[PDB]
Amino acid sequence: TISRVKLLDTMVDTFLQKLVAAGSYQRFTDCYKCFYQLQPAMTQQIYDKFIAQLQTSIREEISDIKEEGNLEAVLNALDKIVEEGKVRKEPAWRPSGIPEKDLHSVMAPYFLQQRDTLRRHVQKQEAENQQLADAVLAGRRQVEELQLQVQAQQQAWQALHREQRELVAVLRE
Amino acid sequence: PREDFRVRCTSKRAVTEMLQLCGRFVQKLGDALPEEIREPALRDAQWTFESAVQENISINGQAWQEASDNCFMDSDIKVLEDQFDEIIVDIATKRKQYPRKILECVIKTIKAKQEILKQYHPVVHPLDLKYDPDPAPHMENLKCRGETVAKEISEAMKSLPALIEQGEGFSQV
Amino acid sequence: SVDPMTYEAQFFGFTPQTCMLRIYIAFQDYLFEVMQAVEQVILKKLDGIPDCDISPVQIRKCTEKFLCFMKGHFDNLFSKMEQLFLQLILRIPSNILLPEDKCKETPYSEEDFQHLQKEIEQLQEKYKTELCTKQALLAELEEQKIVQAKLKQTLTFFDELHNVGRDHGTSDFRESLVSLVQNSRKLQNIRDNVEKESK
Amino acid sequence: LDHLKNGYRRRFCRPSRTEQGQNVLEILQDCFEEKSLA
Amino acid sequence: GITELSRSISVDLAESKRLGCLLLSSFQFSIQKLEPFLRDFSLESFRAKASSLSEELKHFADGLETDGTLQKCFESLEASVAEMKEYITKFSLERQTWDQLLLHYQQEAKEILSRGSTTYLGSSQNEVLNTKPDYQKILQNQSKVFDCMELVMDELQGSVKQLQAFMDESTQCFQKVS
Repeated sequence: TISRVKLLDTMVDTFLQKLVAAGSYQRFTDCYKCFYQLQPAMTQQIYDKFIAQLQTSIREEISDIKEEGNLEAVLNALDKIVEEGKVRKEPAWRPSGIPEKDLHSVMAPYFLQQRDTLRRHVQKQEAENQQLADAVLAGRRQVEELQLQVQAQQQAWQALHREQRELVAVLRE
Repeated sequence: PREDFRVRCTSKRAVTEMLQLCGRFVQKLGDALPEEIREPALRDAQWTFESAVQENISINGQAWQEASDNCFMDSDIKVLEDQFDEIIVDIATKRKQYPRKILECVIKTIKAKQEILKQYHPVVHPLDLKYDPDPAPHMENLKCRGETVAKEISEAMKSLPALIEQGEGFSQV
Repeated sequence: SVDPMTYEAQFFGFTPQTCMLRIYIAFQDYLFEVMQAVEQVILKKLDGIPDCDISPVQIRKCTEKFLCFMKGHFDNLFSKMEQLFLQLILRIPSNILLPEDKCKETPYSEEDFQHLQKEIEQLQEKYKTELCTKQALLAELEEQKIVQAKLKQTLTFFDELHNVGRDHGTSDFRESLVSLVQNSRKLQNIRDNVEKESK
Repeated sequence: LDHLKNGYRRRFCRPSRTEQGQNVLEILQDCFEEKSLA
Repeated sequence: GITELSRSISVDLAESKRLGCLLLSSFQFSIQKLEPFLRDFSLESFRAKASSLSEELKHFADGLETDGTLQKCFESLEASVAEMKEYITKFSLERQTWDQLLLHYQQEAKEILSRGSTTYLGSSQNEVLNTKPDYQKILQNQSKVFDCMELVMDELQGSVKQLQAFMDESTQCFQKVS
């Protein structure tokens, strides 16, 4: 659990530790002979300025790339996600080269909730239409049983027609 | 006819290298030759020599002039790796922020279809054409007529047996 | 081989290899910069010398030698350090999934998806029919009220007619008429019988 | 001067991965000191 | 007829030895090709060389046939370049699929979002909405029922006068008994 910035600084520091060691004073001397015979202290100063300005220059470079695009916050975010998720130990989902599969995978729930919303709505409307239609059927029963009574009393009044008939029959010689 | 009489070599580089090696023999042949023509005749001996080597050799069923060599320089690799990097960061950006914008569009059109579905609730189908009403101008007239006839036949039934009484009263003494 | 790191670059916004190349072309250029420094510094210091020159095309080739040594060791060290950089940093450990695609862990089959959207359109239209079905049922009932009230009105007229009949003497003219004819049938019968006697 | 290495292949021939491995300080010292002499 | 140098020799001795024999035969072909243009025996002093270093070419081909530099004619950067050139076209196709798949939902959202402004079949109660009786027919039925009522009423009120005439006639005839 080392912050990736610390591993970066350790890689730069060790890289320089092995460059200043590979760049030995003997290595800068046995080739720069011709100069080393005279003023063996001027050569030491030149090698010192060379190695110091080199290592400070490269450390300034990595310090400039850490502030390139807030790379410290990006690596801290990566450490966060690693610590936030280092519980699975299983290979995570890597995006398969099928865009429609991933897009349908993200779009699935927002379509499920729509399907079930319309389901509840259409079931409510279905029940309301059921009870309302039952009321319509009862109303039809009532209007028909009313028509039957209207016709019943109408014929009841048309019944005395025959009574008038044999009335006028016996009233004529 | 029967082809592939040429030596099958899976590499064009080795032929050029060993040919450049053995060129010093035909180059050494120019010693026993007049100096007036030795240079263009050694050029002609070289071109006809290695030309006779190439016309009678074939890489992989391919002629010397039509066969490519698998030797890639640094420029080709820089261009190809550049385009490759371009497509890696590009497809990465697509995978990252494309499902989010597509999700925005689909989540807009879903609640848009639900919103246009709610505004449909005023379906308002008129119906009820209906008919003309006949009130009670002659209804009360029919009731009064029934009153006149009712009381008229009541008084008729009251006064008729009195006429039967006068009738049977004159039938004896 | 040839790993594009399409997921490692999805989080960072650049391929790690390209970033390592920029770091390289930075470090190498810095090395040659300090070599220009030591070279021109030993050149300016060279003008002030007694004896003979021991310079200048001689003092430069030496810098080329030490530069070749530094390019060898620097190049190897940068290769190993870059392998370390691609191992411990700039790498998604495959143990971890980015929060950018959190929901794509559980796939959804395309048959269930096309089935689901088709069911969505079907239920949209189905609701659209149920709504106007409610409208038509409510309209037929509301209009049915009127015919029910009209039939009740005619029945009220018949009941009121039997009430106007119940008063004034004869409730229903069925037992009256059959009694009006009978008593009349006698009145004729006793009429003829009194016309044959009056002769 | 001005003579250098310029190609620097970006993605050519190198192995891959490491999980729980004794806190990677060891792998830091071990990735260095590999194969090279003066 | 330079191609005749190919079919000239040795099909059974593998391929490297045939390549060496091709080297010697090509050398002799160039040597014989240079002869037809000699101005100034000068011809006789030539073969003493041609045969000599042609034999040294024979021993040079026979010597380095064994070491390896000749048999290296017959046998990974190219592999990784191939895998890379396949990856780049696969990601090209996927990038196209992403662009089109995004524009599809963009213009779908704009189209549906700009579309709403600019009794059915298969109903649940479809049986009930189809068994609708004629109510206006019932109202007309009442309209004529009242007419039948009025005509029966007028028939009755006519029969009461048909009777009334006989009641007055009978009550007046029975009064004539005086």
